[PDB]
Amino acid sequence: HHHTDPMVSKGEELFTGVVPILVELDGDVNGHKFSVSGEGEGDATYGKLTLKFICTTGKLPVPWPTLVTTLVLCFSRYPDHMKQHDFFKSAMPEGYVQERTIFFKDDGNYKTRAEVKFEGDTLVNRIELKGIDFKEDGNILGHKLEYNYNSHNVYIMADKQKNGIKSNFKIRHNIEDGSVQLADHYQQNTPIGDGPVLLPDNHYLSTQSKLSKDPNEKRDHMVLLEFVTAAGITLG
Repeated sequence: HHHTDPMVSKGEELFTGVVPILVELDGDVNGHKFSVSGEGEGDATYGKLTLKFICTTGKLPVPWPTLVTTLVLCFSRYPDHMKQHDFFKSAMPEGYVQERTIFFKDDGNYKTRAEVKFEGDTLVNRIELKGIDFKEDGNILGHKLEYNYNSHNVYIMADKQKNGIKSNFKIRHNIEDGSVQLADHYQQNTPIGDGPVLLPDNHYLSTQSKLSKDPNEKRDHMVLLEFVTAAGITLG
């Protein structure tokens, strides 16, 4: 809405109210090719995303929880006193590229590249995923992960040379036997457009995700409720 900085006002304008989301992923893990399509809606005022994903090629060859971070940080709630640090909305509507390498400890790695931008009124996240060096009997290709997701906090830093941001963080996936599978994430984001963006001071995003199933859905799928809030810079 009403912010003294017109660059902040421009990005906030695009995310006031509920915004529809489309997610489209094409993936290849150890030569198992698959596609995922997701639909839902984001409400940046509360940091809230509701999405349902479907594997459109049949059975997903990897566990759904390993794709949560890959399958839209512009819907994060930034407190008023931090809105000058919201890179993700400032890059819109032209969008940004989000690249990751995700290393699964003692297993394979995912490399992802995504473009996040508006098509009309719809926020689209278009992802390519390549996964290599997985063990056919490991926790990933073996489907030994529980269907759930732990809350965590992630630190965001500016990358002033790329006019973007970078982040590195660990996700712990629960294994069915009570142990944990570590997923080390390395992330960078860069704007698609040439115009100015907001480069943030160091801060973190607090994330909580709930995974569920649609009782009427026969296709392989995941229902996701995610909350993401920015924090780590104090008001006064």
